[PDB]
Amino acid sequence: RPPVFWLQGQGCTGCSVTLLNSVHPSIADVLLKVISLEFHPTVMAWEGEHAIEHMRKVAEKFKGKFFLVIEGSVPVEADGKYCIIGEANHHEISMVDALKEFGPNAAAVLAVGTCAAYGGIPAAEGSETGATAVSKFLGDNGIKTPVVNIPGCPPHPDWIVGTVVLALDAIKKNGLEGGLAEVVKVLDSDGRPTPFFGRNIHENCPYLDKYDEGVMSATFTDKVGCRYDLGCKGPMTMADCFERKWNGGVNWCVQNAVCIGCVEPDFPDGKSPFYQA
Amino acid sequence: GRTTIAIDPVTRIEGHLKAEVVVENGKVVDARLSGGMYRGFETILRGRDPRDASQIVQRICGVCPTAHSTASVLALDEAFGAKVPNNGRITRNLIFGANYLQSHILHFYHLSAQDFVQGPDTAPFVPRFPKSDLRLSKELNKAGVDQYIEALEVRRICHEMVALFGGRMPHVQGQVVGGATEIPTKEKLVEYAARFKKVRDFVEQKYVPVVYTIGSKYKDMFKVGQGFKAALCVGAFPLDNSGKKHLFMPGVYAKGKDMPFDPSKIKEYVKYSWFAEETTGLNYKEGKTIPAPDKAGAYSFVKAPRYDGLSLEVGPLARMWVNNPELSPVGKKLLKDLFGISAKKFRDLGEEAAFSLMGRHVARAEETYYMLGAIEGWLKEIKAGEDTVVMPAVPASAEGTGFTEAPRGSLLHYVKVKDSKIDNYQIVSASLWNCNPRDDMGQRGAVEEALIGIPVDDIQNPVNVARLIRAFDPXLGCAVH
Ligand code: SF4
Ligand code: SF4
Ligand code: FCO
Ligand SMILES: [Cl-]
Ligand SMILES: [Fe+2]
Ligand code: NI
Repeated sequence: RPPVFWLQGQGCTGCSVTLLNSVHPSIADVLLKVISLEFHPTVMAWEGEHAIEHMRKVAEKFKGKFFLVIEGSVPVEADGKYCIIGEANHHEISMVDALKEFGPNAAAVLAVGTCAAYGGIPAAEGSETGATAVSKFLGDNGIKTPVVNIPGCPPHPDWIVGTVVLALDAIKKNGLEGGLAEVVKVLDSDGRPTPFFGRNIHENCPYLDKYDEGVMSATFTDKVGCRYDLGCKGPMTMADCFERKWNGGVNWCVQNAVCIGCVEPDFPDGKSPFYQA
Repeated sequence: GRTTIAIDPVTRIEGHLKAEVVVENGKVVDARLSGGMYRGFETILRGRDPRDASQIVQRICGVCPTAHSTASVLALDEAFGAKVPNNGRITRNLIFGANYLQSHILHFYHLSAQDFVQGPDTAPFVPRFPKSDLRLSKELNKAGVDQYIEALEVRRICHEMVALFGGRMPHVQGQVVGGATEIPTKEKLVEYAARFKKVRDFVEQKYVPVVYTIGSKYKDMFKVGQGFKAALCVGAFPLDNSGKKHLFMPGVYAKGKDMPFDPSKIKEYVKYSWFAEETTGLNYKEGKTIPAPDKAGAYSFVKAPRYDGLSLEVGPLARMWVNNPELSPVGKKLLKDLFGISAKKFRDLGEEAAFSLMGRHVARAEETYYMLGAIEGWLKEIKAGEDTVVMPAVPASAEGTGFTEAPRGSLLHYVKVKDSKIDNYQIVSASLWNCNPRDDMGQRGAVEEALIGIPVDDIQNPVNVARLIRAFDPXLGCAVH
């Protein structure tokens, strides 16, 4: 069981909560048989320098073989001081330090959530912390470890468990190396798996006919017309929400209100204002 | 003599927290809390269409996003002059009330229960302190494990309930200025009620009884963690359309005395916080957020809010203490059977036992029970098919404040609108009240002060430190924003 360390930078813990909503039949097996979730500050038993020391001991024993889940962006301003994730040996560990320490020795990095993937809200207009996407930070620092983006704010849990499963199958068929090669074969130019983000919401939207007809809802509660005039970002968004829906299939953003393009690299600025065309 | 202990990360809370305490003769004699991560939502929100706020502010915190959504739309409703239809007010309560249930269940089992319950020999349940002070019988420990697992299903079902009129969760689409985006239909009300029934069953039969029962094996924990014994509630869950009566009525309690809540008495101090010194002591209506991460002496990205100069705590305890409702029937029975106490209303337990480490876990369990009755009330009140939203134009100039109670305590959002854009946006959140550093006058924050006196008779296994913190259910994403 390869270890997984789940590091949170500038996140809102929403990527951990969304995962806790999973109904994927594989999820318990993943966590109980496939990998070992050795470090996760929200849920793990131990704390502080003890938790950090444990992570470091496991990292050493499994150098080259462990996986990093990163949630949240990495702020580079003010020498990394806008995100301190722990302390050990009387030394504060910034998110900047943690990525430079663990980044090089991981087998791969999953950047979960639009923050980690692309900058997301902490990087948007008016921010001041140098919040940076995982892949850009690692590249800027000459760390060549492969990164897969699983974006969304938050992602659907099936996008997270789904990517682990397709990664697990690729490695079982071909090893760590052949395995990883096969997974790039299914990533788009934004580093995200085409199984979940390969299709456009609008082209597959049940209100597409209304859109083509020019019939637009004038109030959120009119569920008959297209949501375009209310601000729907479906036309510019690539996700499978239209099919799997959210929270055990009970609803989704377009039925309920509007799509805000939460999975897209320009979220939120390129998707704003949210409530105008 | 004196030992300093720094714990960073404090785990099994939301977000980035460091606690540093000094221990002398087996007790905490000083404490400092540091929120270590900053994003700066108050500045990121500047210049946007004000309607975008009710989406942006949710990413402050993925555990309590509906509290931020609610506070934001209430602020926007005021600023826009929008009259939320009766049915929209009730729908909002259904969306938000469902996450109170998720959030308290999450907190007790998935954050807190490992403080008292030993998990099995698999990560992330091991390794842990060699002397973890885990005192439960094999049977009660096994019930603890069994219920943590069941709770994983229950909390997920809560989020299903949220999503029914909410769109998805985390980060609801269903609340906007003017009300709620989707009219509850008969079918979907059947679906919400069916899930609510399974949650209700769990809270009544499993959750409230386990908190008392585990509590009964840790009676010493009712004797520590009092701090200032001062509380704030700002009101929440409007119960009619005229802003008068609320499920949780506002009030302040301090030094044995009840007084009204007047939001003009709130000031945020920054001497010990990483913000520019000239921004200290401002009410939220004049609030400024200018980060100063190199400032000498500071130790946190959390500002220090004071009420009329008082350091106050918030959360289920504060709400239940201020309001003093009837204890639940399970609590009444279990207090008698396991503690030898006959009580009828919350304050019957006494200030000392209520404002303690384990008292705060009991207040959360009780409040969860209290929330079932409110939700059942809303399920009766709601009308399938009745409009839930109005579509107001964005004003050129306005201001609004939304006050509510997040699962962790008092929350408010203030917005100033100018040239039809956000000119100022200020947030005073729950964990900002609890997990804040010293103010300009050197008075400690509520959790900092509640740490004083906490027993640490073994410096190598200092378990009670994070236990005290976890009883407040901190989320530092909320505290710092
Ligand atoms: S604009 Fe939105 S609601 Fe309209 S057809 Fe496209 S995806 Fe569907
Ligand atoms: S429908 Fe749009 S906003 Fe909603 S989760 Fe999917 S991509 Fe994100
Ligand atoms: N609950 C909650 Fe979040 C916090 N602290 C808010 O407000
Ligand atoms: Cl909430
Ligand atoms: Fe604030
Ligand atoms: Ni929160």
